[PDB]
Amino acid sequence: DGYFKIYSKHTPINLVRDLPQGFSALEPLVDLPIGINITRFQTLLALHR
Amino acid sequence: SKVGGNYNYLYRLFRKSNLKPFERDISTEIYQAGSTPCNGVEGFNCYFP
Repeated sequence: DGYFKIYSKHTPINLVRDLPQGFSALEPLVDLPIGINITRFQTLLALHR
Repeated sequence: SKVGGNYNYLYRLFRKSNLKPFERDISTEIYQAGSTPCNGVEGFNCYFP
């Protein structure tokens, strides 16, 4: 219905390459009514020269 | 309603489907009503919505 719902939570970790076993929830943060039809997305990163 | 008429109001006549509540449609193109592609040029069975 146009509304863009976003949740989040922050937590550190001490690991090399894995996903640790445990439990943690998420909470609502912010909602904006952009209201555009959406069917795709991508992602941007950074590089060190 | 001025003398000579006001023509700053436009609306879409032809569409390929129905809309959803609280959703907009602003992009414009040509509409084909027959079995021949319009080829981007106004012709028979080719009308601006």
